[PDB]
Amino acid sequence: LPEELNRVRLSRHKLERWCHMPFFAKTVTGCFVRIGIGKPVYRVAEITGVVETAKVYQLGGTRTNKGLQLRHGNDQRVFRLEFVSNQEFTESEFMKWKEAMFSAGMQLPTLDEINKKELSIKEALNYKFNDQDIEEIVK
Amino acid sequence: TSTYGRYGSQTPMYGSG
Amino acid sequence: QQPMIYICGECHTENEIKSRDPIRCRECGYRIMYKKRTKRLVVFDAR
Amino acid sequence: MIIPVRCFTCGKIVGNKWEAYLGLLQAEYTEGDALDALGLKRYCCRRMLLAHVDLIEKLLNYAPLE
Ligand SMILES: [Zn+2]
Ligand SMILES: [Zn+2]
Repeated sequence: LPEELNRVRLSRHKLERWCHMPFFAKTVTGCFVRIGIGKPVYRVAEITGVVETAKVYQLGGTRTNKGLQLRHGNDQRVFRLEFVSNQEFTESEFMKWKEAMFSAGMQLPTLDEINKKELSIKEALNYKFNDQDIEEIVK
Repeated sequence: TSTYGRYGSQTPMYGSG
Repeated sequence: QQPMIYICGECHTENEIKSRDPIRCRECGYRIMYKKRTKRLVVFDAR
Repeated sequence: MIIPVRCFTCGKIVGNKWEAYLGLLQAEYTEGDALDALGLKRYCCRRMLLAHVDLIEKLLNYAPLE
């Protein structure tokens, strides 16, 4: 279903609150994003890890140069956090992603996996900043 | 205050660049 | 769902400070910050 | 700190004359001539342009942001 898959969709507004929070390669790795390719067609890709690009770009108020190593079945390349769209996974895009996953051979994540992963972002959002992370963030 | 999108703020594409 | 937003001292940049947290700005890092104007019906009489 | 809106004694509007007064004083005119050039007959309204101190500038020097 597309509705259950949009629960872990990391929109463009949520990523602005974890630009310098540690454990970025643990809570983010697992969710899906609607990266814009470009005309209005979109392709859902899996978050394999985290990379850092040499180009610095501004995204509204803040500004980040980090990348996002994505993959859609087999075709993989470097992307940016500015091309991500806030739209939800449509039926056509959902079917396209399902077909790509079936063709690539990657087993579809189980429903319980998404159910237990969606809570990660929720528990990270309300995380108290009591440790020594503000110093690294400001640096 | 999770995501006040209200659509969005004109999202750029990859191939457009 | 009000996280008690604040305004930094010199940066004048909004910050979300909750209870049991240090009083510092999201960037640079200072120790001074003020509050924002209330949302009440501030009505005066031009007398 | 800022030019009042009306003269305390008389009541005539004087707020809309500070900029004109500064301009006339800058061009060539003096104070004794500028005051009656603006239209201030009574001596009670003439203090607003002579006694007033413009402290709003120093306040504006402490810009909050940028
Ligand atoms: Zn600070
Ligand atoms: Zn007068």
